[PDB]
Amino acid sequence: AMRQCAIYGKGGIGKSTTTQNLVAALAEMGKKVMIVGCDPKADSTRLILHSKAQNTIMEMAAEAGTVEDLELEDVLKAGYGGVKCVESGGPEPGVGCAGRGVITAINFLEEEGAYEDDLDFVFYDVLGDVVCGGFAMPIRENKAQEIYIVCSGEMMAMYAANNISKGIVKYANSGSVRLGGLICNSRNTDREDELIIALANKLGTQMIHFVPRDNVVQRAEIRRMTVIEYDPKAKQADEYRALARKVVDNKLLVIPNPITMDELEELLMEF
Amino acid sequence: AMRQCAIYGKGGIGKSTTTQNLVAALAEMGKKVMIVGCDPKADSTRLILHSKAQNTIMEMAAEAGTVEDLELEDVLKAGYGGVKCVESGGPEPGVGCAGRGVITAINFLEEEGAYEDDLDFVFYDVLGDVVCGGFAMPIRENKAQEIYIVCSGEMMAMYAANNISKGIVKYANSGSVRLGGLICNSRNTDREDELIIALANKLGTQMIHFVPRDNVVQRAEIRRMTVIEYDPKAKQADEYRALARKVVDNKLLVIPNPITMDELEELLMEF
Ligand SMILES: Nc1ncnc2c1ncn2[C@@H]1O[C@H](COP(=O)(O)OP(=O)(O)O)[C@@H](O)[C@H]1O
Ligand SMILES: Nc1ncnc2c1ncn2[C@@H]1O[C@H](COP(=O)(O)OP(=O)(O)O)[C@@H](O)[C@H]1O
Ligand SMILES: [Mg+2]
Ligand SMILES: [Mg+2]
Repeated sequence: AMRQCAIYGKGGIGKSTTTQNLVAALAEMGKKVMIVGCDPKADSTRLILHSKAQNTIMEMAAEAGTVEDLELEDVLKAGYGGVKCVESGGPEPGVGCAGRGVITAINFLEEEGAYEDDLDFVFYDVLGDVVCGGFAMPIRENKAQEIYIVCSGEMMAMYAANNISKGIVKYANSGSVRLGGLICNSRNTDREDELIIALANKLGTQMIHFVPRDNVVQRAEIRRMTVIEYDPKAKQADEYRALARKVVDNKLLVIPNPITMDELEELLMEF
Repeated sequence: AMRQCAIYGKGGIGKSTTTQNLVAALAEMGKKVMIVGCDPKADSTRLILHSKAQNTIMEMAAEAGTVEDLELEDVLKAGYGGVKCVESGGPEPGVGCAGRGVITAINFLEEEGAYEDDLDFVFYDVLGDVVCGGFAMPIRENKAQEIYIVCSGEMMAMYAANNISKGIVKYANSGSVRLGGLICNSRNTDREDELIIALANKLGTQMIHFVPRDNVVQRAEIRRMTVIEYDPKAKQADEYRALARKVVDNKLLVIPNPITMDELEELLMEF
């Protein structure tokens, strides 16, 4: 068995920082994990690899001729805790569908046998400002079984969570893609945890963890590390360990019930 | 003559608040303006119309049969200062290209003669987290002659500015789409103005205005108004008037010079 999780959310909300720190905590626990970057920014694996970023499947396929000239062992790279890392890439801005590289990457990984029985988790880090093209592919094509949405008390972040939830509903008749929870990545506003708990309740899910805003994140990332590796004693390291434990133990996976714009505004009004 | 401007930027950065307040200041000055919403959130005209949002061209076309059954005078709605407003709409999440409604809307407006000689400005409010499909159409198809990018000291906002700039470069051999400037929408961090001035200089443009963070914006928008209408005496109203004056007077329109990720990180490091 292997659990396939996808982290969605609006741009800049904290998907890649949260995913890489969660995954480092899983590896610290002894789990075997692969991260698949599905955001054109292509920096979803840099903190595991200690790297600038990672060269993408689209880039490597072009340098090699075709994607068939690539071998899995030349594309997947291991970093902290043995976590295996790959980046999809995407076309340059203004040409082609920004999500086209996700389709190529996921099909390549499936065909080349990357989903070996010994992996415990796969995490996809997916752009969520639009739910279409290759960014909808993990949902449409049944790859992202458990979706976790990173969000905050920001209206745009909550709207994005509702939009992703609508995409999950639209494919509910095929496959098994479900909403696993919301992750609140704090803006250091109070009642913010209560706000995201309320939103999760209205959608029919739960807020799995509240991640505090902590400057140790920046100090770690300047050095191309997760907090888990940079300062294993940090309070924020323990926050990521708690998030990872709760993902492991989570049993609530639902077809969410998206809300109206009036419900979303009323939530912000109240809190 | 009529100037065609497009406001791009990452989600939640302030495009719609900045555009509607800028446009209200233009109308207060006596200009005739149309706003074309090109973001699926479809709330780009609500502060001019005093409305919840606006029903979209895609929605109205479906209720009416075809887009040809729609008349311009039934779709365009006037609000504060006579500003004319239209929303593109888009398909539901998980179906079709999130930008498909922009193509339908802009072609409809062109064919129906919405670009009447007496308009002074058209502003497109465009999602900028991906530059593809209908969101690239204003650049690819020469509709958005002057692009202004709303951004902030946030790394993701600056990355989005660089991505949009790359899209402008890619179509530089056809049409006349150019970068007009950056608009800094403050996160209330200091040296932030100097940071965005530096980024503009590296791209070859200018930072046209620094918009402060001011709670009067929220108090206005709770009442579905621009600050210009809600409190014409407010300091923030004068900030939007200054931005509008500088857009009117702006003569610098360039093919930008996108920067590397190393240059972008060095900028953040320094400031
Ligand atoms: N809990 C946190 N505390 C402090 N900084 C954070 C936190 N989460 C994210 N950040 C910072 O926010 C910025 C954006 O996060 P990132 O994970 O890259 O967003 P995304 O992948 O959603 O675009 C990064 O500079 C990151 O270091
Ligand atoms: N200068 C500002 N001061 C205070 N709040 C602002 C300012 N600019 C934007 N906001 C708030 O930020 C939120 C997002 O702005 P919006 O224009 O809707 O973003 P976008 O259209 O880019 O998604 C809105 O609640 C808006 O009221
Ligand atoms: Mg990311
Ligand atoms: Mg908007």
